[PDB]
Amino acid sequence: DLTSSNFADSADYEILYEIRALYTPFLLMELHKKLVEAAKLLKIPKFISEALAFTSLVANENDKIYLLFQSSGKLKEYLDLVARTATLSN
Amino acid sequence: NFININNLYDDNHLDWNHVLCKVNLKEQCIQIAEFYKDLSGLVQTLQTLDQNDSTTVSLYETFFNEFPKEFSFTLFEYLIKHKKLNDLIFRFPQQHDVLIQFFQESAPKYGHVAWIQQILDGSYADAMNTLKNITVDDSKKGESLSECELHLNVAKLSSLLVEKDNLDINTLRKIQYNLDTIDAEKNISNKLKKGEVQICKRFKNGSIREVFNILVEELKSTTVVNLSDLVELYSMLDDEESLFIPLRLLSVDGNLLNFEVKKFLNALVWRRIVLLNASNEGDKLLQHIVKRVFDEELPKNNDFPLPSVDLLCDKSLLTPEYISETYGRFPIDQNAIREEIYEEISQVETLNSDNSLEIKLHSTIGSVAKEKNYTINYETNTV
Repeated sequence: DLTSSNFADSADYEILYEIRALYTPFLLMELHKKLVEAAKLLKIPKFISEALAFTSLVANENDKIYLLFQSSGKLKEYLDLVARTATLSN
Repeated sequence: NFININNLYDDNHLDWNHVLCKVNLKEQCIQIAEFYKDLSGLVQTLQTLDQNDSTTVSLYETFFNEFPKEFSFTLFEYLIKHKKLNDLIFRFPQQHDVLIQFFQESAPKYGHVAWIQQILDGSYADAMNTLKNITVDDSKKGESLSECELHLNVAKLSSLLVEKDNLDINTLRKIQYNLDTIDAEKNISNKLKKGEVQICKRFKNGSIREVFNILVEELKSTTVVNLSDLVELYSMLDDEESLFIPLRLLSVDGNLLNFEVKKFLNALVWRRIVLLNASNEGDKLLQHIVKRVFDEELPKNNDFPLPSVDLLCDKSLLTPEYISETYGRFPIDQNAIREEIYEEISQVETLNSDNSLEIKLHSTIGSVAKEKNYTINYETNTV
């Protein structure tokens, strides 16, 4: 639900909440798997920002991918691959 | 006792001589890699030039995170200042520093001086809930106008769709409460450029119109408000587009009042108005503004005396210690306001003879009683 002028239903909202939750961070996460299993770190295999540049590119209020995203459950899965993007320049 | 100034030179030129052991040739730099129980400067500037997640397998740190008086001084000195983000000294998070600060905040060292992950990282739950401690440091102010707007629109839009459960709606509330004090100055800056303020021809004289005139001159241009000065210019304010706006402040910001100071503010404003109503006949001036006190239902949302004879006939309510600092925050003379307030009191009592000013409060509440229950009181000064 994005507005409250149109028709919405609450029974039918919790199965937006959770169905969103199941898959939207996966698509996010497979962008971040390409960093360390396709080795494309920016738009060239050099420089490691675009994992460090993504740490508040995941954070947006224009797509609102922030508010559903777990502070330990999805954020810990996310930073461990950043930490493997960092060791391509360690 | 020149201790502090000696050991200034000492740690300065250990940190300098620990980036000078880095532009020298090396073999015995192992004797910094290994080599402490006290006196820092072995990991304070010996990896604090690059990422600290690429050096968690290095000798500098994660070997000094078990040595005491080394462990605790790295993560202390990095969380002193990172705050304000709309400045040339940090600028905004997006790169390198953001991912270090992540580490140091959910930690045995603590926030309320940094919140960089609590605006933008991913987290909503740990972020905006710990952010609640920080949005009482935006209680009636912004830091920058453009920075406050950034914290709050992120906290608003984050909290629009609650998905850390959906029941956790507290996180919307004080965030909205703080967006108003930046919105206010935007609106009012253009409005005094047009201008609409008007001034009384009775109290034009005195140092009592100077609380009013300052606020006007400040608000031509974008300026964060003070609230109590508005209650205190009341009776010196003219026009009927505004003559009833600090009745709002008694209610909703009467919460920021201490519930003892609020009484003597009320004693000041209704003692000014009773004299002002001696130059109005009909008592119509009082009648309209006591209507607005009854149609917002002021005395029944908080304690509030309605104008009546006792609240302006006693000189035991006059408190000089209060006046010397609520008008001692502007460059007017402290005696000048205090002797003016004094002579208001002795003019109430010189015309409580033949019931002159007495009947004029009696008949104001007493005629707005033909359609409401509010009627004159004086056994507590409240209905």
